[PDB]
Amino acid sequence: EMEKEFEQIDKSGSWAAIYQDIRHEASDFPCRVAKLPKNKNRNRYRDVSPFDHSRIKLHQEDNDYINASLIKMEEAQRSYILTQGPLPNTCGHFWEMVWEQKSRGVVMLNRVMEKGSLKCAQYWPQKEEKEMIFEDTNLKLTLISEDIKSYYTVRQLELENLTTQETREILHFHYTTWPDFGVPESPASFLNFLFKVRESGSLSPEHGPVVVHCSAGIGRSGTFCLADTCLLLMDKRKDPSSVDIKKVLLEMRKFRMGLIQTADQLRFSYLAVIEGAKFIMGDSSVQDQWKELSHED
Ligand SMILES: O=P(O)(O)C(F)(F)c1ccc(CCCCc2ccc(C(F)(F)P(=O)(O)O)cc2)cc1
Repeated sequence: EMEKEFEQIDKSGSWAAIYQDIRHEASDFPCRVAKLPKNKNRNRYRDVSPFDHSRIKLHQEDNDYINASLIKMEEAQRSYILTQGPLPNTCGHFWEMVWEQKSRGVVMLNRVMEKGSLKCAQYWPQKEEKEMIFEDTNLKLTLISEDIKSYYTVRQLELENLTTQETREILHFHYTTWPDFGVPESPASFLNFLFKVRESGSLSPEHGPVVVHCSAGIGRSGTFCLADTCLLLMDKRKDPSSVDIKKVLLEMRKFRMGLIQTADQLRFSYLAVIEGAKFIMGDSSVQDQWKELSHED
């Protein structure tokens, strides 16, 4: 069973060794476009770039580049777009991507300001009477409402293509207490949040891929997507213990570099998937238990 393996690794203190094996076996593909001198100011970090083969292209004749990758999980039957936290000059690009890809939801796992340094730009309106307009991409964003919780906030936003005047409702899921290179507080808090995104219907195949991002778009976002995909797999092959988390992660890194940034986030991923498995195979009360333990109120 999954628990026995998790316990064996914990006992021998091998999480750092497993994580290191992952970095060494991980795919390596070119990122030429990301490295073009003209795209230098479109990347938040120097050594974090989307692979050329899976990068998301903007539908604009000028510069189609944005630091975002399309993670397509064939067997699990789900796609996610992982991107960095928008910079002061790429907020228009960010929303242009949401529109063109037809995304229904956006998942933010970092904070605009963490420990002083600006870890991300304020790309969505904080007050309803203050809509935002992105002149470069000709888009309008309005805060329709928001439900604030102890560790996460869900916002309803209206995105409008000012060119065609078409309107779309975007759901914003902001996890506010997940530190850089850190982990969520308990599997219950994480899963409670993950299931909030699921039930909203934002991850449905009827919509474009959900856009997920943290600061660099690989650590926290990698953890969120790995857990979701694994819970998806062990509900599909109805033989959960066959799902090899390490292999799933390596499959994901084929689409974007450095997913999961610490040995501890890897361990958490196992903890979250194991705890989440309870639901996937029977228990229809553990969800309330998670909401209970999460202390979202
Ligand atoms: O000479 P200097 O020291 O100034 C420097 F240039 F070498 C220099 C270059 C690059 C970096 C930052 C590298 C990316 C960090 C990053 C990765 C992951 C996460 C996250 F894991 F946290 P995530 O959850 O947002 O993905 C956040 C940030 C630092 C310093």
